[PDB]
Amino acid sequence: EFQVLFVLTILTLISGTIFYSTVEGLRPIDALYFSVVTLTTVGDGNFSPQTDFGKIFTILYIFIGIGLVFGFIHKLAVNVQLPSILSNLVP
Amino acid sequence: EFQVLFVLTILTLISGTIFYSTVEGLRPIDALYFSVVTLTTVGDGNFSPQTDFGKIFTILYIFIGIGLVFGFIHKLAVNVQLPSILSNLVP
Amino acid sequence: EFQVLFVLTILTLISGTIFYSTVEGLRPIDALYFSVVTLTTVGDGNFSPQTDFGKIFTILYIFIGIGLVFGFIHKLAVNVQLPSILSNLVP
Amino acid sequence: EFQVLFVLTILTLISGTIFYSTVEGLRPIDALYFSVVTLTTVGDGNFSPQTDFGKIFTILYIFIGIGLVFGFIHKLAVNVQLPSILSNLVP
Ligand code: NA
Ligand code: NA
Ligand code: NA
Ligand code: NA
Ligand code: NA
Ligand code: NA
Repeated sequence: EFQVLFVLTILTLISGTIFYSTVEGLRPIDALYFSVVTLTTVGDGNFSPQTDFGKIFTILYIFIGIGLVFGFIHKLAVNVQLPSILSNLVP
Repeated sequence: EFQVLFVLTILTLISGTIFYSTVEGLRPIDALYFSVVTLTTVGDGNFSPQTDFGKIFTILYIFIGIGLVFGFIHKLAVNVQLPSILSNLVP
Repeated sequence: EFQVLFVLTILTLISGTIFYSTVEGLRPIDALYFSVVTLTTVGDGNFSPQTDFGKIFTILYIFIGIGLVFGFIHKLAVNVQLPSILSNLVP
Repeated sequence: EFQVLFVLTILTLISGTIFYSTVEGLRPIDALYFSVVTLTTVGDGNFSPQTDFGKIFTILYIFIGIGLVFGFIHKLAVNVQLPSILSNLVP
């Protein structure tokens, strides 16, 4: 259940990082940052894709990735955080 | 169910793209990018509407579009992704 | 139900617009834009509060406003949009 | 219930503020602003981490903090706002 969504999102973040460092010429660490702030809908205030290929990629990358990247956070906050921090409140 | 929300959001993204390329003078591919990052609440870190008409349009475009654009992602992640990737885990 | 949340969010957006045009020196139409992109979590890619008073105001303005501003969109998309566009699909 | 999530998020915002003022060289009030706009997914349109350590920290800080920071807003809008403003509508 939780170990499946953990890999589905890693494959999704590794896909983004490979695309932006290649088409947009960004350093790998930067392309993983832009990819993460997008699927989480935080967004980057300094960089926006400057190629026609990047603009179209980001649009389709949002509608596909936000469903699962946000689907893992829901499982990562209710499977691991809730019970662990909850079962912690027993003195 | 899912084929209805697919067209409701396309009509909503085509509406945005036509407005920003005309009032703000943006190239069409850019206006579709700004329109997508808004309804998904990602946001663009380089461009903000520079006309009084664009500022008011974006405000009303957010409160109307975010309800359905996010209503399709919910259906696109539970109707197509969940069962397909789930039914995939059968060896 | 829906007419109550409609005024709760207007009072919340009118509060933001009055604060940023005064403390940050923004034109009123700009302060209403920055206030809307914040409570909806879209965010503005050109302006960030440049006064210590504005930085603290925005933080507390997010945790209080996002609960209701997003609580109206939920009602505005299920009370008015769902049944209207749904009852529309009857030929 | 609500007093537990109130401290879990303060510890989470105090963690962010200490990291960005130190690694990125930001003034404390600025690091608390960047930390708040991130966990709420608003995002800052002027600053993005400029060190390799900051870029990696922000990525892991998003996936851990957004689950609880958004889990408190849900409780802060349904435990305190709903009944208070609702019980207010009795003349
Ligand atoms: Na969001
Ligand atoms: Na954002
Ligand atoms: Na943003
Ligand atoms: Na700039
Ligand atoms: Na957002
Ligand atoms: Na900028």
